[PDB]
Parts: sequence; C-alpha cells; structure tokens
Amino acid sequence: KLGNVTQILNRVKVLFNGNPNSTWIGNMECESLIWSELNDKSIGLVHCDMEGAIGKSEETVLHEHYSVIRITYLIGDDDVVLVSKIIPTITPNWSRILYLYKLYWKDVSIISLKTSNPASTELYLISKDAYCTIMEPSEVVLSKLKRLSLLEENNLLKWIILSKKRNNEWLHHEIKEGERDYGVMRPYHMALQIFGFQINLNHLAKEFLSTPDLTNINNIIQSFQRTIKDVLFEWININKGKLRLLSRRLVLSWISLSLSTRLLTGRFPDEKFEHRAQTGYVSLADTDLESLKLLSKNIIKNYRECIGSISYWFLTKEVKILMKLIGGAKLLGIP
Amino acid sequence: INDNCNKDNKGNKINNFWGLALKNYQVLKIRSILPQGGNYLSHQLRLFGINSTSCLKALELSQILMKEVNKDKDRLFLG
Repeated sequence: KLGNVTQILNRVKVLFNGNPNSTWIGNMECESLIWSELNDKSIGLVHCDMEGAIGKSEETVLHEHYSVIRITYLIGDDDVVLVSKIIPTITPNWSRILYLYKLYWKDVSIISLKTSNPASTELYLISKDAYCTIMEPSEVVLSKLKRLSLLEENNLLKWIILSKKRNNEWLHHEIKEGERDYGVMRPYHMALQIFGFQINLNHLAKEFLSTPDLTNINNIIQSFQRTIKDVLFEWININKGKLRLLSRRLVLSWISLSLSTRLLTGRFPDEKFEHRAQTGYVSLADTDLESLKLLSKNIIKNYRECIGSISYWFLTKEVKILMKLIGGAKLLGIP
Repeated sequence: INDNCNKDNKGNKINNFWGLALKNYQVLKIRSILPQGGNYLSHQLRLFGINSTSCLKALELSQILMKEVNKDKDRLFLG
C-alpha cells in the first residue's frame, strides 16, 4: 500500500528452520532456535500475543507464559520490556499467573485497554525489571506457584469490573457521537489510514453478502426480489440442508439490502435490526416486509405468510463480520 | 509525501494520542495494590483491518511503549 517506501518488507525476519515443531512456544526446539539466532544481538521488547483459547487448561497457559519469560531471560538484555496478553477466567484459581509475573518481574503493570472488547476479560501486562538468577525447570516452578491473597484478589476484581464498565460507557459514547457526526472520521481512523491500513467494508460485504457493491442500491433491489421469489418457489415446490441454505441466502439478501439502505438514505428499514444483530441473530418476518416500502407484490407476501417468520442464529465469526459491517455502514455514511 | 505525512502525524499527536489517551483508572501496579454474557459491540470501531482487525490496540499501547521502550534496539514478536 505504501509502495515499500519504508522498506517494511525487507526488515522483517522469520525464525524458521523448516521443521514445523520449532514454532510453538511450549517446545524446547523453539527456545533453542531463538537462542541460537538471537544470543549475539540485543533486543528491546518481547511482544507475546498468544491466541488464548478457552480450550487450553490453566497449566498450559502457565507453561507458555513461563516459556516466554525464559526466552526473554535468555535473549533479552537489560531494559527489556515484556508485553503479554492474559485472559482471566471465572475459575477461582486464576491468580497463579499473576503470582508468577510478580515472582519473576518486580515492575509489572496491568492495563485494561478501552479499544479491546469491554465484555471479555482481557488484560495486558507490561513487565520491565527482572531480578531472578536461576531459571529452574518448568515442572518445579509450576508446582511452586500458589494463589494470591483474598484481599488483593477482591481489590483486583473490583478494579477490573470498574475499568470494564468505564470502557463500555466510553465505547457507547464514541459509537453514538460517531453516528451523530456528518462526514468526518475519528483521529485514530485517519492515523490508521495514513499508516497504510485499508477499509474492510467493501471486502467484508463482497465475501460475506456476495454483493460486489453496496452503493448500487437498485441492483440489490432486483437481486432481493429474485432471491425471495426463488426461495418461496422452492419452498412451495416440496430437506433440512436445503431449507437451511435457502434461509441463509434470504437472510444474507435482507442484510445486504438493510446495509445498502442505511449507507445511502441514512436510516435502517427496521429499528430492531441493530438490537437483533447485537444479540446475535437476524429475524425476517412478513410484518416487516409489509411495512417495507412496497417492492414485492401481494402474492409474494401471501406466499411468505405460509412461512410467517424465520430467525437465523449466527456464530462468533459471522457475528463479528456482521457487527463490523454495521459499524462501517454507521461510521462511513451520512447521519 | 506519504513518509512526510506519516512523520508529521506521529510528531503532531504526541500531546493527545489520537483521542485514545489512557486515564489513571486503567493502569495499575501489583506492588502498588463480563457485564452481560459476550457482546461484540467493540467491533464497530475495527474498520481498518482485513485479515486481523486488532491493529487499534497497538495504536493505544504505542504511547506507553514509546514512553518506556528503547527505539534503537530490535524487537521480537511471538504468536
């Protein structure tokens, strides 16, 4: 996008020898490769953005964090900054990681970002100073760790709840004020554009809604008309798979129509669409089709009355994509 | 011109970090010391990422990093 003006491509090096198991953090091969490649030079910060799956147990998470700490000790010189991401869990025995970071780093700062999701337990730890001398094996250190005091536990939990509530309020305020504003974007969006990032609205629309363009409202109108007539014709022609596929097609067409009309006119054609998307599903009935500005005919509505109303449940990835699409339509159009 | 604009912006937004400066209630030190199921309402602001949209958080943490990390040493990224 920048035309390699900053030569970012040329200055990125990859630690890889060809053998796949030399990449996961919990293996000794990764540590050996990193030490071999980096022991003769100085690095400033170690950023460890693990995926943090809910499937992984606490023992695995502590093992990966200990491996990252050991790598930082091995290759990192003084004035090294370890940035890490943690996901606290409602399981009461969750402070072992915090005790570990306290044990190995004296200066640790816990940060609750406001740009991140304010409905999920995500925190960032920045550790600066180190004092330990001998890095014992993983098993003995894991057995050594113990939970934290109850007073500190409750204080940290209360602080987390307060920060999450404040972040949620700030996010709602920013969303509302961005929707209110006419045609200017936030400073961070302009900064991202200057850095070189690209808007994903057209891309997400193309590979989720299968609509090449969102500003061509008329073509979307005829596409929706053909889609609804075809789905009603097939449904009256007649199993579960075909019904699910056609319901998905109809819901996608309706979502594309709503996105296009909100982007162009400046108002959704169903005031409950935003809330339904937020809770994670899309409902299409005959009532809103009738309330919709007349585009279909009476026979189409009568055939729709046989089905009446459908409700389609999205999963996490589709919910994220749809939610991003709604945000883009809101923030990249007229009020 | 693109490099000049990038330098100008990153030197201009030092005082206020792109309307994302952290307050005193968000940073804590261990020595010094969710709401309704799962909602993805924060993704309306993630409009500049194609593969991974998680590029806004780096812009947020950049203030602290450029505050306390050395700029003349290499960096290592895991995961």
